[PDB]
Amino acid sequence: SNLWSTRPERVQEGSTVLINGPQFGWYNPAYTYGIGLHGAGFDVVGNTPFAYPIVLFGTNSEIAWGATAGPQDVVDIYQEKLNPSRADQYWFNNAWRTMEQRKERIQVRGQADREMTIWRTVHGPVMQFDYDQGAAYSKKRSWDGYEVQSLLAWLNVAKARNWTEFLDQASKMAISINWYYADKHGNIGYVSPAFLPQRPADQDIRVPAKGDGSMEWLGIKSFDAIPKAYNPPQGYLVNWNNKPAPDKTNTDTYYWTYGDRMNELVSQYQQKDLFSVQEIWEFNQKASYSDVNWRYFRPHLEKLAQQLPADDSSKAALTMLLAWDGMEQDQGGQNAGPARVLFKTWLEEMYKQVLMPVVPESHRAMYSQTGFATQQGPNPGSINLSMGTKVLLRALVLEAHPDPKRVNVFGERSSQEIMHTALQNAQARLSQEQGAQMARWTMPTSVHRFSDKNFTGTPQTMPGNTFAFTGYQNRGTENNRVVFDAKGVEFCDAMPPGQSGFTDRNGVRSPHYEDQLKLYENFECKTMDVTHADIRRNAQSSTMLLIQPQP
Amino acid sequence: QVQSVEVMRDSYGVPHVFADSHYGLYYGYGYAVAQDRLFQMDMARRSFVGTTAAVLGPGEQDAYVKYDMQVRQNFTPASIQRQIAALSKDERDIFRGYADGYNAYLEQVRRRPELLPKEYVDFDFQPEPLTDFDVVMIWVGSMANRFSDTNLEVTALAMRQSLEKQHGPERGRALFDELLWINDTTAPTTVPAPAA
Ligand SMILES: [Ca+2]
Repeated sequence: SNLWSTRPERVQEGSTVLINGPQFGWYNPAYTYGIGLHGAGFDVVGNTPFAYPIVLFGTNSEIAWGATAGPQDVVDIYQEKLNPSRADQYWFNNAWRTMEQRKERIQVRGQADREMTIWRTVHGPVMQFDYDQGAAYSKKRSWDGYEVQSLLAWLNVAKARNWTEFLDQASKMAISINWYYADKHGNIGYVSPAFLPQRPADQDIRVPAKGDGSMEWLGIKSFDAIPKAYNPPQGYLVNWNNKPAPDKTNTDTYYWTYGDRMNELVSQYQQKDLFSVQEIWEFNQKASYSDVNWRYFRPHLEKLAQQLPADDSSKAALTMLLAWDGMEQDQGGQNAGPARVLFKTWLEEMYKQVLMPVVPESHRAMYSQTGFATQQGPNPGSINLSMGTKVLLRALVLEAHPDPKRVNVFGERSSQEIMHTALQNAQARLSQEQGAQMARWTMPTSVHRFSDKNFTGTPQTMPGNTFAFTGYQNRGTENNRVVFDAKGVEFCDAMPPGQSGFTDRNGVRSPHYEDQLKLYENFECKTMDVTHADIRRNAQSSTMLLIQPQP
Repeated sequence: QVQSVEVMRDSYGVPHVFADSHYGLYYGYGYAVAQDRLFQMDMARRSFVGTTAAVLGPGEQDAYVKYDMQVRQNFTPASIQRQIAALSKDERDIFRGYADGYNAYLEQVRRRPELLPKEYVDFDFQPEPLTDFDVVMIWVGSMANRFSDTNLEVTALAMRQSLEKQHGPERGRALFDELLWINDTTAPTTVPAPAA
């Protein structure tokens, strides 16, 4: 999920621009629902996922807001020893404690109901049972019991008129979520609210804590621990699923390094002193195709090529690669450039003799995957960099700055010795099967897909009802842009394919079933009516409902 | 308490609701969602409450029944039940109006079979009314239950254990710190300006 918001300092047409790109994956019907709520204090316009009461991505002529994933550890797991005699009894303090139990009824179509039992300890529900090790793992959430408070607090950002009211509502949030602020005056802000637990220093954040009551939280951090970035000297704020704040740690699930995808959006601000709103809207195209990990290996591959004997060292590959930009331009199915094929296969050869022997085989696949998109499914959404690409990158830092207590993955070898071999192995791999002609080096282009089911695996529609691209673009599931000018505000989005997942029982679709798929492909925007006069004038179909809300 | 709500469609088909109360604003909102996404929302709700197997399945290989239980593990229905009830009338109306509005159009398709989405016939089941509990469940199920419940602690520990039996316990944790690091390199990029 990528958001980048700028202020009038940096934009030629003096306007607070706020472009957000939520990444949930692409599905049919639309993952998002666009609506305008006017009345009872509410005056909002925009779109929200799962047609929530809350409008996640919208503007109100007073504040434009957005959201990306929350990168903070609010969920700790505790391991507890189970009594070999009574497996339904754990140990908290200072003796055996009986586990709580709630039983659940699951209706099945065509078959009889199946009954399950859910275990829960002082910390929370038991997620995994290991009988032979005599340990059960329970899940503790920091936001448990504050779910509906988080809904309303998120929902009431619609009422917010300024920056100081925004934190007054952000403070009530218990879940980890990145919030972004923009208003009409030229002010931009960023909040990452969460109920952060004060945890003991004995706790290793990667692994579960001890459930014998020895390792327990000390409470909840004060609101000053929450990352807050309001009005920066740079004149812009940009997030692409990275660290929340310099003085922050890595979540048990989220690990970052200096190789980060947000550099593909930040770098463009350093390109020119002042850009127009069209140019900032055009920052996305240069990010949708650009390879994420190419920026960092280029100097290593270049340094080799120049220091190499041009006599005969297979430099023919290195001279066709360095000119290549991260872009993934294709041709009616097949890629135009050999470079991305060779960069893919080179990375895999870097895994083959780097993170192969050191990493255990069980999760070996977690570290030795390449990451980027192929025509064959499936595609998650955000390319990013795999754990193996990241470990390889910070090991280069470790070689450059040796730490005697710390162990290196290269070991007995230089970084270039392995790279040289991997390049020749990649060349030998492409030469073995592939036509074996650098002038014909091609891999099939990534294809963008719309799943006929949600992320859980549960179908949203009849099996087969899907959409395809040419065409893959690494962007948001939806793209919204908010511009503020002395004149007023302008909401600019284009959630594909449409806002109507209705298919008339005969077979015909609603006119707005895919009236937003051709413009998403072309990075075009659809204007959402914001000021009443526009809603009054531009509405085609109006239906009135009469009701009385009584107990 | 008696009022009127008007749902307006723009050139692209998005609703604009006009009402004087909390109930009406979400009655019209919930109403329009039933028109555009009746089957998606039904299947969204069933996915986050854990009633997928009730209409389809099980399988192929008991996958539906395996998730319905699995989702029941990740939410305590009693906790959310008392949470919703404690809300004030005005705050309670957002979820009630939404559920009542969604059902308003949903009882038109029960009367007019011509408005039934093709998906229900092909899957051979009936549309079910929505509750305020189901509305909340759709959020905490795909809001803080997908992007905030994410945890890789157990599998991270299982990594140390496998390494500690082939390299541990002296050099088993040293390689573990390189694969998974508590704190990032300080070189990485942050959206909030780091003293710069
Ligand atoms: Ca944790």
